[PDB]
Amino acid sequence: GRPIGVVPFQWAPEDIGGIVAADLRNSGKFNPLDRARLPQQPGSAQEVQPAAWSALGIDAVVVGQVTPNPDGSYNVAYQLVDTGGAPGTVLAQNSYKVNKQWLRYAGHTASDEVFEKLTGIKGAFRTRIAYVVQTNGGQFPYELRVSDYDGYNQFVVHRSPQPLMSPAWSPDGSKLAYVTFESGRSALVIQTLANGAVRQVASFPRHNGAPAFSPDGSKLAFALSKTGSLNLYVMDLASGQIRQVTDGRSNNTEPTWFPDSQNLAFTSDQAGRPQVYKVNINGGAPQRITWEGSQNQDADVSSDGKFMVMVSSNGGQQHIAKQDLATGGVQVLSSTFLDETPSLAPNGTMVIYSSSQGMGSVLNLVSTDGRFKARLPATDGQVKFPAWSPYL
Amino acid sequence: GASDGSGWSSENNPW
Ligand SMILES: [Ca+2]
Ligand SMILES: [Ca+2]
Repeated sequence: GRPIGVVPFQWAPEDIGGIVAADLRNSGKFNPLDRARLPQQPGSAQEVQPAAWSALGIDAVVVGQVTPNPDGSYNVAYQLVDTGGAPGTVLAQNSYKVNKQWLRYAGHTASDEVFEKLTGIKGAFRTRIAYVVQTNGGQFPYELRVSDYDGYNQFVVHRSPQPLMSPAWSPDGSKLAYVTFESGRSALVIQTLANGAVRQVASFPRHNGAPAFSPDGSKLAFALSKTGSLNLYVMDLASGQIRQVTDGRSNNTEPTWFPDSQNLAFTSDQAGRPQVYKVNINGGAPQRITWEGSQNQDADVSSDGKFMVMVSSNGGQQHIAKQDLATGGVQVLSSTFLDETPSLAPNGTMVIYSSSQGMGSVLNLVSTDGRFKARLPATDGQVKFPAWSPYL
Repeated sequence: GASDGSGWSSENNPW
């Protein structure tokens, strides 16, 4: 990755430089210099001595300050300093006031702005993930939770006595669709995060599952098995009208949207072993799009439509892999066991998924260039179905 | 218990 210097911020209620460093490394785009190896610890743009950094192959340095305010809040400021072609030039800088609970958010804001200034890619460090935890609690063992993308600041959205599956975020980040077995069978519901209001979407006979909101906010795709097998359906969210997208006796599920809100990728057993297909929601037959491997399933298409990640079987093993949608090129990304249910960061730089790490008590992160892999912090249960929020 | 009955998807007996 791109070498970069991230210096401890001048003060401590939280280690802001540590957060920036972790964020930049998580993206796979950067290789922040290990803290022990730093040549100096400048607290301001003026204290930067650019030669010590260029000597290490580093052409950008992040410095910052954290100052406490009389009202009990904190000022967090950062400055991005060029240590390459224009040594000492401030490329980017910002300063803001936050109370203690938002110090992590302050760090992620610095990460986002530094990231974007250097890569030209919008940052996703202030985003969230939704997931389901099966705890050992007896009365309500299933919880739909939300946390920051790195596992911090987790909160409970819904608790249930019965299994929950496959949460999906609305594009404005304000709602979560999910599958619940609370009534004694499957139902698809949409829950408004702010007030806890639950809208009933579908509870047809047999299975109701695998929801996905269109990027434009107008439609919800999902699968129903009422006809005798899983088929894809789309609901117009304004009216509640439902249209059948696929028909026939194969199983078609796990829909994910293309950026145009008109096409879906999805998994079908039409060819035998699961493969990924594309279909226009308005008409026409599905087209198979995965030809490499022996099995490919549970796709997520990137927000720019350039590629998709999915669970792919190659050389006998299943891992998270990425398929370029223009070239057809495929790259295996993860190396862990029992890799499943991948979900892309809204900038396409990172994938969150589930594996055997910690016997399923943790979620995993892998950068989409395959350069960096990490476990999220452990939860107090079995964690499944991660869903990466849109930009917030 | 809870399953989509596909025999293969992420919602096939996940729990
Ligand atoms: Ca999926
Ligand atoms: Ca997507």
